[PDB]
Amino acid sequence: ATSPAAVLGNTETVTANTATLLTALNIYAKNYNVLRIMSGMGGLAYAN
Amino acid sequence: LLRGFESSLRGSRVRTQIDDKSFIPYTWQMIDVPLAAAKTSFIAGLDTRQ
Repeated sequence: ATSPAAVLGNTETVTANTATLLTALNIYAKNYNVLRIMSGMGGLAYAN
Repeated sequence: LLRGFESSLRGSRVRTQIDDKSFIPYTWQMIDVPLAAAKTSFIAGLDTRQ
């Protein structure tokens, strides 16, 4: 990582030695549900 | 006038006169609004997982 020749002239399957510091993984999912409102109260149609 | 006067003797300052009458009519307000009482199946959902 400290040597641009290596950092910039490398191949598809390799990365920086400093990439081993990327130890966290965050996985998100954005979904639909139904927010129901009735008789003054809210709720979610789908529990799970 | 000199002998028929009322005095607060023993028993007139008893504590139960404040212990028997609750403070509910002096602090509660006439809401006159119905309670929620919503069900749990409507809020939690249908549990489509299984």
